[PDB]
Amino acid sequence: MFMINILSLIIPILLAVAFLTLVERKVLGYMQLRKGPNVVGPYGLLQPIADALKLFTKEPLRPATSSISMFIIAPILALSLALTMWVPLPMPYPLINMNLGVLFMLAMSSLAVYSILWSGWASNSKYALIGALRAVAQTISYEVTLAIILLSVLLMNGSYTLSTLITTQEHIWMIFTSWPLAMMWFISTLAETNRAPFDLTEGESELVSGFNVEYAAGPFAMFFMAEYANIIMMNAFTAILFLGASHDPHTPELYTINFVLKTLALTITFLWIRASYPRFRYDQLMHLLWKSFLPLTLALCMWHISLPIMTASIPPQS
Amino acid sequence: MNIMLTLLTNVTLASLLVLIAFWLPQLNAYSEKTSPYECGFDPMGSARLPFSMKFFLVAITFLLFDLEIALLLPLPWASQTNNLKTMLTMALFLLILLAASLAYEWTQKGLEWAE
Amino acid sequence: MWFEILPGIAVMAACLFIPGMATAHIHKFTNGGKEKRVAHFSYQWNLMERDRRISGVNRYHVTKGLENID
Amino acid sequence: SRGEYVVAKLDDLVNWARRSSLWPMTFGLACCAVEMMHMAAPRYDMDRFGVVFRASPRQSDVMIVAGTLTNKMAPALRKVYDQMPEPRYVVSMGSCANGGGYYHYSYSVVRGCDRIVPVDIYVPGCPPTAEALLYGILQLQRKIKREKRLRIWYRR
Amino acid sequence: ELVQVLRRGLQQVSGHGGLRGYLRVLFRANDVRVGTLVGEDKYGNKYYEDNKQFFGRHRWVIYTTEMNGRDTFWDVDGSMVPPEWHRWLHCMTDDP
Amino acid sequence: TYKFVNMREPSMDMKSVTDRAAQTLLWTELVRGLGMTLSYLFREPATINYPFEKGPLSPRFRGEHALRRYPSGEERCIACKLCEAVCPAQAITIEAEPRADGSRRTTRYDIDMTKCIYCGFCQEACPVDAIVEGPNFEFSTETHEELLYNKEKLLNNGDKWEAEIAANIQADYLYR
Amino acid sequence: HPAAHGVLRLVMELSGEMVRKCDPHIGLLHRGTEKLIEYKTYLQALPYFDRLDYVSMMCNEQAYSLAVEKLLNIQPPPRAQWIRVLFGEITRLLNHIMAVTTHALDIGAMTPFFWMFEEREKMFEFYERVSGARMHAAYIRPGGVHQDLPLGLLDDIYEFSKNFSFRIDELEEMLTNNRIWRNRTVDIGVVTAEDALNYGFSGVMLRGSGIQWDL
Ligand SMILES: CCCCCCCCCCCCCCCCC[C@@H](O)O[C@H](CO[C@H](O)CCCCCCCCCCCCCCC)COP(=O)(O)OCC[N+](C)(C)C
Ligand SMILES: CCCCCCCCCCCCCCCCC[C@@H](O)O[C@H](CO[C@H](O)CCCCCCCCCCCCCCC)COP(=O)(O)OCC[N+](C)(C)C
Ligand SMILES: CCCCCCCC/C=C\CCCCCCCC(=O)O[C@H](COC(=O)CCCCCCC/C=C/CCCCCCCC)COP(=O)(O)OCCN
Ligand SMILES: CCCCCCCCCCC1=C(C)C(=O)C(OC)=C(OC)C1=O
Ligand code: SF4
Ligand code: SF4
Ligand code: SF4
Repeated sequence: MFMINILSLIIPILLAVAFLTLVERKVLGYMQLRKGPNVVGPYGLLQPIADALKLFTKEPLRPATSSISMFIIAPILALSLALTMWVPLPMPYPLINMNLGVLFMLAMSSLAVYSILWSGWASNSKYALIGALRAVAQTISYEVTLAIILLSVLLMNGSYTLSTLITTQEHIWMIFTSWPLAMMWFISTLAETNRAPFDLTEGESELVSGFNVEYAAGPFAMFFMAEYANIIMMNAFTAILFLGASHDPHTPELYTINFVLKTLALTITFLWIRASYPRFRYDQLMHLLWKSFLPLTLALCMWHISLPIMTASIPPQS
Repeated sequence: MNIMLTLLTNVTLASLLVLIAFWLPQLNAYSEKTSPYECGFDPMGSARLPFSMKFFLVAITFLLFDLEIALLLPLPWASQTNNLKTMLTMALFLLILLAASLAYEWTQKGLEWAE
Repeated sequence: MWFEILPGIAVMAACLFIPGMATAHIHKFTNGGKEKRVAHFSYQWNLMERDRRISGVNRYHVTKGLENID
Repeated sequence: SRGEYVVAKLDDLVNWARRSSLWPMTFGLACCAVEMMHMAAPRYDMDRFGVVFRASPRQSDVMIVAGTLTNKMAPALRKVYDQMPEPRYVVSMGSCANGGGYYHYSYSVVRGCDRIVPVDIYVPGCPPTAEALLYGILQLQRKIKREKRLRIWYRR
Repeated sequence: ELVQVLRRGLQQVSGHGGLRGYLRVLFRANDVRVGTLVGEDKYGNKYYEDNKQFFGRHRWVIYTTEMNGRDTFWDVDGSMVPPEWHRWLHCMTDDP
Repeated sequence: TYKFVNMREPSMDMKSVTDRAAQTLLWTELVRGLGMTLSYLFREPATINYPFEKGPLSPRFRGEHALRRYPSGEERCIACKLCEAVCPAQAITIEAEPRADGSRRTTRYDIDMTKCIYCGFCQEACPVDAIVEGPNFEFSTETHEELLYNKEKLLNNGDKWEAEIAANIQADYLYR
Repeated sequence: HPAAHGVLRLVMELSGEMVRKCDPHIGLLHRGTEKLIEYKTYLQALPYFDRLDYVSMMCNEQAYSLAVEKLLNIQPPPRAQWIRVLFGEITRLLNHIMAVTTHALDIGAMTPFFWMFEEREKMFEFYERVSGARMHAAYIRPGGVHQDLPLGLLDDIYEFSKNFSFRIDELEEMLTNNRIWRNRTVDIGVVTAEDALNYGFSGVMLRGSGIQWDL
């Protein structure tokens, strides 16, 4: 009965991911004075299915100079981690109830970068190597600021348990207490998921395709699935962290609907941002994260440590 | 036990997808199709040649700044102690030293990439 | 249209409805219909183990009330 | 026969999938490419048909030869064609790619890209209008729809 | 004005000859607009116009399902338009 | 007479400094860009429903070539070979002889459509309006050989498109 | 390469991602046009200049026509000259739209390209209405233009021109004050006036360095 729950978690996420691509194509089209897919099925509803079937019936190729083991391993790691990172999310109940869900999510995020790194290295191509090194630089840019922002925000929660975030935001959204950090956190997510304006690991206009230039058909589709799943997952995490839906223990579907709508709003905001802005230079991203985000993050961490002691508002559950 | 089952299920699904992608379609592999890609032409050198890092000093500093995260994560539990003054002093002191490290590297041109 | 973007979005929303809802229902189906117990600390686990031991059917969620003190 | 019906339905499904999702390589040579850029423009919106440009040859399905092919460029075109995984299609767009066109008698121009790669559709014009190119892609979709790979395999 | 657009949608549903006509036009042309009929071909193509649409969408053709020898319920193309309606449809003239 | 594009100095009063600091900290111009995209989202798209809707053209449009006839059905071409001489791409090949009734007519009239640049110089050079560029543009083929037009193909094109060709010429001939 | 315009082979020596040397290899679109011109008459040679710079067609037509008219010692009639200048400015609008939007696409702002290519489509309609070709008009010839303007063309040009300014305003709202755009463009590829003069530059590549020169 637990396997049924695992499947009911993972399959709808993939279905959601497939449809997310259709939505982005349409949203991008209408923001660009066009329509997007509206021919394959009504309103392009069959377009993701056609894309998946085309990708999984095409010939995959092994580069002659590539390292086969790592080349095959990297997409499996990417997709498996993208699927795994959904299990502690309370919606309003988690599939896996952890005492430390935030730290688990951080560790799995840190492990997810190695799919990009090993695909770029094992491709044995110059553009893939450039993309992998850009991924290294991106992680060095965002990691510490992201972690300290998480710590500062969770100082108001009292623990690292995700479900407690529902109780913390019972009467007011946490954003109203931490709207500055939230903005930075949002930007960090954009850097964490390699999304525009920080789409540097792929960098289509500069590196052709970056780390996944040598990948074709099914492994490439798996990389795409993992990236879009990570986008949806991080927006869901942001919605849980900063926009707390009211939970009724006898009517959890209300919480589920609220949470899903907030997550969809955040994802559409991601697509909007992609439609609106140019691309950073990957040294400018590091300078932004280390010379602007880090000092404010440290000062706000100091302030958020001092604040509950000052006002006698320390949360329970040591 | 449940987390092990979930991890096994996810890895199995990904591996099965890879197996389907590699065994279902028709494969026609020849030397020109599998050659490395450099947009029209044969690469001059190897991709295994050294690739210079212009942000090496920031990369090293990231190692030291990554352990401040370890030191600062138990703060929610540390906030529950009776002697809040000592805990607050130590946390503020640790963050102040981190900020001083950042300032020292910033003023010594340590955040500028090598030319 | 712009409302022609809505159908696909709706599909996505429906998909995102499935996991959490499913979890809730499953949590009710395997826990007597009453919101699967949370044990973050060893005291809660001890309470669950005592409940299972005194249930008489090796199931913690079978609750014994004042009718069991004869 | 049950097997013939099954392979026919599977052929239908795979052909629909392959023609409803056609990803041409980001690849243009000359003035014709400008008209290709007008086929992705809002008025025609090729993305509404499921047609998306992808830079990597490994992730592309169609070669549109939009422009003159010189002798200096022919090895690169053949290389990035060979690096396309199969099934792959080539659309020759414009007089220069079709047969040389205005530079047919030059010392440095390949007299038609079909000397280098096999061609599925020839789109006439100098340049063909974006609407004419869209007609060419739709004709290629119909041609892909006429494929019977699994029926041929079953009848072997 | 939401009820107005909803009523316009229902009118588009009712003006295509029922739900079956609405579905036929949706899955044949990816469009459910209703315009004044201009004429018909000897091959079966129906030509509609709507002067309230912007230049480019103000004239269109619903293709026939059966041309010279082939079934064109799904396989339609612009080359099926005869020259006279070709001149009308491409706005080289203002007269059908 | 000229102007400068990047020669303005920002004011240094406290109000301007605070406005710029709030711009830096709260990202107002980025929000302006987002607002521009959102405004475009609710506009009507410019896409047409091809192939059911077609882009506008002109009577002067240069498309597929055709050979015309007189109202009696006699061919307009007289094998003067002006189109062949003027063709910038040498796409026209012509051979002629006296007909069985002594008329001056072609025996070969080929146009290489993969050599043609579709410039319309041939229909300018023609003194009898025999060769024209028609309005058709949707004639993509599946083989190269199908685009090598001989006299029969061009005469068929003329017989097939004459109704539209004559109307276009009637609309245009007072500008020529 | 998406940034190589299809026919540029830039051989770059790099230290990390820092560029140590750029060696452009060109000729992947060398068709021997200048040798082909020697076998054509002047009118036959005219359509090559359409395909020289296929973003600014009528401007190359005008340059060739002016050269031939100077050699012939003749004068185009005034209405032909006014039509030439009008369509040359329309062509400048087309070229600058293409340049700015493809530049922004290369940096990463892909949205203004779609907004401005509808305007490009409308000017292509103007080209087709005046000559029957969307790009390669061959309209400007030594001696004047091939045909007179059709009735109603001026009104449509006025309708387009009275609204093009708001499209420019929207593009400027997207790019000009954006801090990402300035971070990507400010102080990048700086060239001095003396170096620009000595290296043979012209046009904006001169006027960006403060040189007051317009032909
Ligand atoms: C979505 C997640 C769920 C998926 C669930 C299904 C998972 C599927 C996993 C992969 C299967 C998909 C591949 C499609 C069919 C498999 C065909 C292949 O794997 O086996 C063939 C079998 O070939 C074998 O080498 C010969 C068969 C003999 C070996 C079998 C051992 C036992 C059989 C002895 C006979 C007695 C019966 C015993 C069993 C009861 C090899 O064909 P090959 O040409 O190389 O590769 C190209 C395949 N093409 C043609 C389809 C493109
Ligand atoms: C469950 C996971 C495993 C399977 C994964 C894939 C799931 C199945 C894929 C979903 C199938 C839906 C696709 C059907 C869409 C057809 C729509 C219609 O357009 O097709 C028409 C006719 O249909 C096609 O001829 C055939 C497509 C139908 C496929 C046959 C059904 C086979 C299903 C078997 C599924 C088994 C999966 C594997 C099991 C192991 C042809 O019209 P077309 O020319 O395009 O359009 C012209 C454009 N116009 C309209 C604007 C003018
Ligand atoms: C009484 C005590 C109270 C405590 C104090 C509270 C007051 C705090 C006042 C300051 C708050 C500022 C918060 C913002 C933090 C960073 C802002 C910043 O300055 O960063 C910018 C840059 O920041 C950016 O521009 C971001 C770029 C990425 C853009 C991606 C899309 C933008 C997002 C749009 C919507 C944002 C929504 C966020 C919240 C979503 C909800 C979770 C610096 O970069 P430059 O301008 O180039 O100058 C550097 C050299 N001086
Ligand atoms: C995604 C928006 C439309 C992009 C279309 C990609 C077309 C690729 C052709 C390559 C090319 C580019 C990029 C290009 O910019 C250009 O102008 C100089 C060409 O000459 C006409 C080209 O051939
Ligand atoms: S066919 Fe004409 S428009 Fe196309 S590339 Fe050749 S010269 Fe340019
Ligand atoms: S249109 Fe021009 S190139 Fe074509 S046949 Fe006529 S004169 Fe020759
Ligand atoms: S088509 Fe006209 S110009 Fe050409 S040979 Fe015939 S009559 Fe002379």
